[PDB]
Amino acid sequence: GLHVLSCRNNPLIIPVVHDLSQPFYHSQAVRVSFSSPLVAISGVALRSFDNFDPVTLSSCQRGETYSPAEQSCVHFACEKTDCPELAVENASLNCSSSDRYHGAQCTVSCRTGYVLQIRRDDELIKSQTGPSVTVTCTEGKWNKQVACEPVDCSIPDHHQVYAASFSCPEGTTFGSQCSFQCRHPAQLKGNNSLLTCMEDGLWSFPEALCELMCLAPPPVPNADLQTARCRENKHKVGSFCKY
Amino acid sequence: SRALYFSGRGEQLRLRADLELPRDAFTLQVWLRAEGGQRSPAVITGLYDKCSYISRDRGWVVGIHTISDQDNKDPRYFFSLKTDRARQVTTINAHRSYLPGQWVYLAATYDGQFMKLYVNGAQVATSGEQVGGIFSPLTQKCKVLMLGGSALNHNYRGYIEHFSLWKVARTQREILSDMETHGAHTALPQLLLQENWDNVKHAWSPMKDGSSPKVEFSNAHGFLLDTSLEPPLCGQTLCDNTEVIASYNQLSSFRQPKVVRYRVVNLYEDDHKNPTVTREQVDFQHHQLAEAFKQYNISWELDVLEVSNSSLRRRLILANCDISKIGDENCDPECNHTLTGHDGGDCRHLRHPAFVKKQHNGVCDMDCNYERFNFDGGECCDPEITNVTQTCFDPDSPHRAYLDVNELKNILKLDGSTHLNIFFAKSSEEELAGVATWPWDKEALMHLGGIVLNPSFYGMPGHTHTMIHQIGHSLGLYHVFRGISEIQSCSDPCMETEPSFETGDLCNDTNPAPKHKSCGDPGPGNDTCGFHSFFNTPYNNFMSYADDDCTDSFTPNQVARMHCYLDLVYQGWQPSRKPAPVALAPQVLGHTTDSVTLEWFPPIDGHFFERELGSACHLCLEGRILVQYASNASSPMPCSPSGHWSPREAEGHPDVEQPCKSSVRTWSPNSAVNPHTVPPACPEPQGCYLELEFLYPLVPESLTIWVTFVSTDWDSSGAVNDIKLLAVSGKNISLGPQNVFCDVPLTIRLWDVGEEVYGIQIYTLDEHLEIDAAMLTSTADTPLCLQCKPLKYKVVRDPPLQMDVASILHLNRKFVDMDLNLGSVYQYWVITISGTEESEPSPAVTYIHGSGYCGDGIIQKDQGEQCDDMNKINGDGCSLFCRQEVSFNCIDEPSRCYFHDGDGVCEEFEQKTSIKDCGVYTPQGFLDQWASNASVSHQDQQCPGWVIIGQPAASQVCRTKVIDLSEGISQHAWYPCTISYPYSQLAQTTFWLRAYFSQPMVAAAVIVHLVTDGTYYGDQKQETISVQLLDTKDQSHDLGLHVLSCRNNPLIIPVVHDLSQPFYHSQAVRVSFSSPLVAISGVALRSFDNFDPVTLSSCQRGETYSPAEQSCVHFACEKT
Amino acid sequence: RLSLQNTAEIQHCLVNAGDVGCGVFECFENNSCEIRGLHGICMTFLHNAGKFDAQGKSFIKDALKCKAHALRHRFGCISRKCPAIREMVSQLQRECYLKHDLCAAAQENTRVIVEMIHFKDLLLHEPYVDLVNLLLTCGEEVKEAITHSVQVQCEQNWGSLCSILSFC
Ligand SMILES: [Ca+2]
Ligand SMILES: [Ca+2]
Ligand SMILES: [Ca+2]
Ligand SMILES: [Ca+2]
Ligand SMILES: [Ca+2]
Ligand SMILES: [Ca+2]
Ligand SMILES: [Ca+2]
Ligand SMILES: [Zn+2]
Repeated sequence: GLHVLSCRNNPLIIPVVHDLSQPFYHSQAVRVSFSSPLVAISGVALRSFDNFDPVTLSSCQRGETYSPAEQSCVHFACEKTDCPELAVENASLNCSSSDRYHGAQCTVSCRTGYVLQIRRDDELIKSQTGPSVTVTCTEGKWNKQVACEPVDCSIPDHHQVYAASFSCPEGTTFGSQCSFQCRHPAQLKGNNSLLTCMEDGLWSFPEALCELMCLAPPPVPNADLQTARCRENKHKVGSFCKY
Repeated sequence: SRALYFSGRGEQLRLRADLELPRDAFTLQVWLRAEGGQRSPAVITGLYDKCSYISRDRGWVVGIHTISDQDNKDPRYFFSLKTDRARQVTTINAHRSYLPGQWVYLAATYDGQFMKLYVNGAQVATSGEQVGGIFSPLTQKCKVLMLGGSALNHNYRGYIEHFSLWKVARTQREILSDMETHGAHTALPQLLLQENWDNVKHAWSPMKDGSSPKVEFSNAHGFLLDTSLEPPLCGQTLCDNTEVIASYNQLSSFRQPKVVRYRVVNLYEDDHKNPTVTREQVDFQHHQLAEAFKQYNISWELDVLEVSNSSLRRRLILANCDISKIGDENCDPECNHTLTGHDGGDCRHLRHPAFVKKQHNGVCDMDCNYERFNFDGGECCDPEITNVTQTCFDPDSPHRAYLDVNELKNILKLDGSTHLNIFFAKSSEEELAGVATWPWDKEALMHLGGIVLNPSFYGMPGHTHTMIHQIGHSLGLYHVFRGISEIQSCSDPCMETEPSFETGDLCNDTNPAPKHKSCGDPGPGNDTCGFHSFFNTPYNNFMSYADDDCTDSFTPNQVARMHCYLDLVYQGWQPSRKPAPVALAPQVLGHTTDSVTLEWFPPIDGHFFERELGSACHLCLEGRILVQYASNASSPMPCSPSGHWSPREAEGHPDVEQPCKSSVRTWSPNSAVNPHTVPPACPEPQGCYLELEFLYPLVPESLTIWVTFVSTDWDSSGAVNDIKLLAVSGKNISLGPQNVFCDVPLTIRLWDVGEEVYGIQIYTLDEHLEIDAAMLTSTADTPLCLQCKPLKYKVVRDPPLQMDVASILHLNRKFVDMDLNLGSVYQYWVITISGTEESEPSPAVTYIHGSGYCGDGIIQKDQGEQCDDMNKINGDGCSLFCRQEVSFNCIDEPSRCYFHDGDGVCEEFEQKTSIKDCGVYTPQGFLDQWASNASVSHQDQQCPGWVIIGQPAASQVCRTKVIDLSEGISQHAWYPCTISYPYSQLAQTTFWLRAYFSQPMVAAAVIVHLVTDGTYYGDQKQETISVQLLDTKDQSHDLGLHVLSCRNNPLIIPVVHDLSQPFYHSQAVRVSFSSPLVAISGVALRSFDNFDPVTLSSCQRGETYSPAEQSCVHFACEKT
Repeated sequence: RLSLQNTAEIQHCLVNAGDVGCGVFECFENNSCEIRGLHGICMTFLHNAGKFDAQGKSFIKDALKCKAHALRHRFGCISRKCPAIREMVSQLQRECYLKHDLCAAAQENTRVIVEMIHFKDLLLHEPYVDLVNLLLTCGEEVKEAITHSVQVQCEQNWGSLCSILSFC
C-alpha cells in the first residue's frame, strides 16, 4: 500500500501484513511506485524471518523434512528411526510384519466403545474418525502414537424417563447403569429401573416407566362426586371427575 | 389399480390400530405424483407418539420441504427420524429439487442403525446417526401412523398409489424388484402392509369431520422410454440434444436442400415512395445470403412485403430505445440522439434555469424541449404549435417523432408463423446491427418476432455478413466466442476452454475466442478471464464478430444446428406440407424368442394429429387432449377505472431463464405503472388482479402458473389472494389463496370444472410478485381433439418384412416384429405418415437377435455402455443410452446406482469435490481438533457446558428463529438455562463459553456448532458473538464480532493475524455473546496443516522442526 | 426525483406504521424531497397536546389520524417530482385542518401555539409554513397574536433584518 516518505525514517522499515491462513509468497522482487520525480532510492532490503515459512510448509508429509534456516520443505533421507514394541491399550494390533524393521506397518484399531486418540511428538492430539489407523515404522519409527479412550452415554435426563430422578452411583462411563426413581406421584411400572449404557453413547431401553396419576380427588365442599371410577387413586394425566 | 388424490386442505388419514408398527426396521415404498406449491414444510406420512406431551418429534416423517428454510428455494423430498432411545431428530432430503407432475417411486429403509432415503429406486440419501430400535414395545400403543400431512396442517397435494411397507430395511436389489413389479399385490412375511386403495377404510380411518380425500384410478404406475429429453444446461430446446444433432449430422436426407420462405418487410410513404430499403439492397443481400448458404443445403425463397403509411415513414424507428426510458436523468448512449433530445436532456447538461421564461409561451422551445422543462409541457409535441417529427421529444404524445420496433410489430400483425419477417430500424449500437428473436423465444413463431437491421448497412457491399450473423442469432446459433466473453463471470458453467457441444457456442468445431471485432487471431490480453490465450479462432466463420469480409463460412456443427432449428421451430416457415420425421432412432425395448418390441419418438414439433388450419387440434396432444399457453393478458390500471392493459410478458410459454428472481419478462403489479411515478400500492383484500384469456375455450383438467418471484415476508398464503376461473358460462369460480414456490410452478387439478373455460383471474395482494406465464391441460378425449386424425407410422426393415405387411399403420407408436431369426442382423427405421404424405425415414437401428443390447440389465462395453439398469428412464442414475448420469457412480448388472456425493463415503474423485464427505483439502488443514475441556459462563446440571467437549452429535440441526430453548437442546448444547429472562437485563449478561482442547495449537479456521443460532422468531436481529483465541500464554486474541446464522452452521470463521508476529498455540476458544438463546454444542479448531512460526522462531542447526506437529525440537540424526 | 428505493421504503413504512403515533411521519423524514419536520410535528404537538384543552386534544388526535390515513391512502400514482409531493402534502394538511376545525381550537389555545411556534421552525420547514398560513386565517385576535409572536422571534433571531423585510 501507500506509505509516507521521510528522511528521518530513512532507511524506512515497513512491516508485512497479510492473511496468516493463506501461505506466504517467496518475494523475488520488491516493487516501489511513486509519483515523485525527486525520489531517489539506493537499495531495497528484504528483512526475512528466522526459520518459518508456511509456503512450502503447507505441503509436507511424513518422511520429508523442512529446513529451518532456509525455510522450505524438502524430501529427506534420514530421521524417523524409533520403533520399540508397539503397545496400545484396549486396541487390536494387526501388524503387517512381526519384525520391527524399517517400513513395518501395524494397524491399531480401537475396540468396542473406544475413541482413537492420536498423540504425536508435539501438541496436536487429533482424534481420527476412523477407529483403525496403520502406524508404519517409516525408516524405523512409528509415525504416530495411538491410544484408545473409553466412552460415556452422559447423564440420563427427564427425556429418558419422565417424572423421575436419575441416580448414577458409578457414573455414565461405558458399562454403567443409572437408576431412575419415580418422583411422587409417579410410580414404577415395569421390570427394571437400571438403564444400561452401551458403546453408542446412549442409554438402554426403559425397562420401567414412571406413571403419573392424580390421587382420588378431595370431596368438593357441598358437592358429591358423580364419577364412580374417580374414587380410586389411579387417574392418569387428564382424567376427569364430575361433581 | 386405484390412487388417492389429496387436495392438501387436511384430507388426512390415520392407520388403524389393528396393524402392528415396526420397532427396529422397516421399508416404506409408495408411488406418488406431487403437485407443486406445497405448504412448506409438507408431510405425506408420519409416525407420531401421541402420548409424548413435550417431545412430539419422536417418530418418523416423510414428505417434501425446502432446504434453506429462509426465503424458501429448494423444495425436495425428505425423511426425518427420531428413535425414542435417541435424544433428537435426524433428517435427510432429496438430491435435487423434485419435479412436479411426475410419477415417482419413493422408498425409505431403516435397519435400526442405517437410515436410507431412495428416490425413483435410486439411492440418494444414507446416514447412520440414529441407532437402535425406533421405540420400545411399551409405547407401541402410543405410536400412531397418520398419512396425508402432519397434524400441523402440513398436508400434501397430489396423488398417492400403492402404499407399501415392510418390517425390514430392504436392499437396493429388493426395492428395485419391488419397483419393477410396479403394483404386484401379494403377501410376504416381512411386508407389513400393501395397500391397493380398493378398501382404504378397512385399514385406515379419516380425520374428524369426515376430511376424506378423493379416490381415482391409477393412470400409469410407470411409463417406459421417458420422452422428456431435457435440454442441457446451455440447451433450451430439443435441438440442443446431442443425439438428435448427431442424427442430423449423419442424415443428409434430413438435410435435403432446405427451402426456407423468408419475408422482408419494407415501408413506403402513402404514395408508395421513400422505401426503408431499396430493391437493389434487397436483391444484393439475398444474393449474398444465397452464396453463403448454398453450400449448407439451404435456399431462401425471398418474399417481399410492402406497407404504405406516410404518417410512419417520417418518424424515427428507434432500436433498443425503450419508450419508458429517455428523461430518466441518466445518460443512455443507446438512447442518446438528437431526435430523442439527447436522451431527453439526460445526455445534454446545460445551464437550464435561464430558459424558464421560455416556458408558458405556447410555442415550442428547444431548451424547453427537455425533461427538466417537461418538454415545454407538450408544446413541442403539439402538432398545432409546431411539427412533431423533429420536436416531440416527450414520450407521452401519441404523435411522437419516434417509436420502437415492438409497437410497429403490434401494429403490423404479420404472419410470422410462415415467414421470417425482417424489419428495419437504426442500429445505434456498434457491436451488432440489431436484436433478433431466438427460435426458443416466445415470439419466434408469434407475430412479434423478427430481425431488425440498419438500412445504412443493408445491401451494402462490405457489410453483408452481419445480417447473416443476425440470421444465425435467429437460428439458435450461439456466438463462437461464447464461453469467454458472453459468460456472466469466470465461474460460469459454460466455460469453453475447448470447442465442445455443451460449452459456450455449443459447437465442437468452433475454437474458443473472445469478443473480437477484427478478423485476426486475438493477441495477449484479449482474454476476459485472462487465464488462456486463443488459437485458430473462427473469424472466418460467419457467426463471429469478425469483419464481414473475413467472415466467410459456417462450421458443420452450426450447419446441423440450423438444420435442426429449421426442422423443429420453423415447421410452418418452409414450403410444402411434408410431415415431420421422428427426431431420434427407435429403441429396442425387449425381444422374445421370435418377437421384439419397437417404439419410437413423437414428431419433433410434437403434433401427433393432422396439421389442419383453424381447428384447435393443431395443439392437441396424445390421448386426444389439448395443452395451451397463456394467450392474452390484461389488468386494471392503478388509480384509474377499467384499465384494459395487455402485458405480453404474462402470455405464452414460460420464458424466464432463472426463477426465484425479479425478471423483466414477467408481469408485476409494479410493472403496470409509469416508472417516473410513485407506484400505487395494490388495494385491500379484494385482490390486485391480473386476468388471462386463452385462444381456445375448453373443458380443463389442470392448470399451471409459472411464478418467478414472490414476497418472502408474510405467512404462507403465497402472496396470492385468490384464483378466479373464467368459464364460458360467465361464472367466476373462486379457488382461494394458494401456496407458492419461487421456482416450481403452481399446479392445480381441475376435476370439478366440467365446463368450457376460456380464461383465469389471478388475485394477489403482493407489491413485488411476478408472474411469467400460464398453461392449461385438457381432460382425456376432449371434443376439440375427436374430429381430427392422429398421425400414423410405417416401419421398414432391412431385410424387408417377410410377410407382405403394410405396417398396418401405427397410432400407438408401438410394433412387435414377428419375423425374427436368432443371430440375424436387422436394420430398423420408421416413416411418419400424415395421411398420404411421406416424411423422412428415421435413422436406422442395427440389432442382432439374441444379443446383448443397451437396457438388458447386463453391461456391454463394446456398445459403449457404462451402466445397464435394464431401464429406459433417465434420472435413475443411468441415462437413456447406457451412460452413467452425472455424480452417480455405480456397479453391478443391472447397475444399482447411487448419488455418490453426500451419502457418507469419500473416494478419490470426491476429495476435490465432496467437502461434505471428505472435508476441505487445501494445504492449510484440515484434521480438526475438538474440545477436550469446556468451561462456560452459565454452567448447570440442566445445561452443562462440557457438551461442547468434542464433536457433538451431527444429528443436531440448527433451529432458526427459536421461540424458546427447551431442555432437549440443553442435552447436546450449552445455553444459559440457569439465568432468568428479564427483558431489561438479558442484553447485558455476556454469556460466554471457553472450549479448551486436549493439546494447544493454532487453527486455520474455527468451527462453531450452533444448535440454536439465538435469533428470536419475533426479532430480525441476528446475534453477534465476540470470538477470541486463547493461547498458551492465555492471551485473549479477540478475533472480533461475527454474526450467527443457522444456514452457515457449522459456522466456519477464518483466522487472520499479523505476519510480523508468529502464531500462538490456541489452547482454548472463548465465544462471548449477549444472546440467552444461543446454544453451542461444540467448538473445533480447524488446525493448520503443517506450519507454525511459534517454535520455528527458535531453531538452530542440529535440531529439527516437525511440519505436521508444528513445533521445533532437538534431534539426533540428520546433517550427514 | 424521489429515489425508487426511497419510494419502496416509504411505502413499506406506511403499510407497516399504524394510523396513530409518529410512525407514519417518522419515515417520511430524511426523504429526497427535503420536506422535514413531520416527525418534529408529531413529536412536539404530542408533547403539547396536554397543554391543549380537551377540545384541543380531540382536534389534534383527529388531525393526526387524518394526516396519517389520508397521506397513506392518497400516496398512489403521484409523479416522482418533489414539487407535486409538497403540493399534495400541503393540500392534505390544510384539508385535515379545515375538516377538523383548526381555527377555533387554535383560538382557544392561542398562547400555547405561540409557545410551540419558533422562528427557526418556520424558516426551515414548509409544513409549519402551511400551519401558520392557515393560522393567520383563523381569527383576528389569533392572527394578531401569531403576528406579534412571529415578529418577536424573527427580530430576536434577525434583528434589523426582520424590520427591514417587514417594511410596514
Ligand atoms: Ca433516459
Ligand atoms: Ca416554450
Ligand atoms: Ca466451440
Ligand atoms: Ca414472459
Ligand atoms: Ca446393454
Ligand atoms: Ca432407465
Ligand atoms: Ca460420498
Ligand atoms: Zn450478436
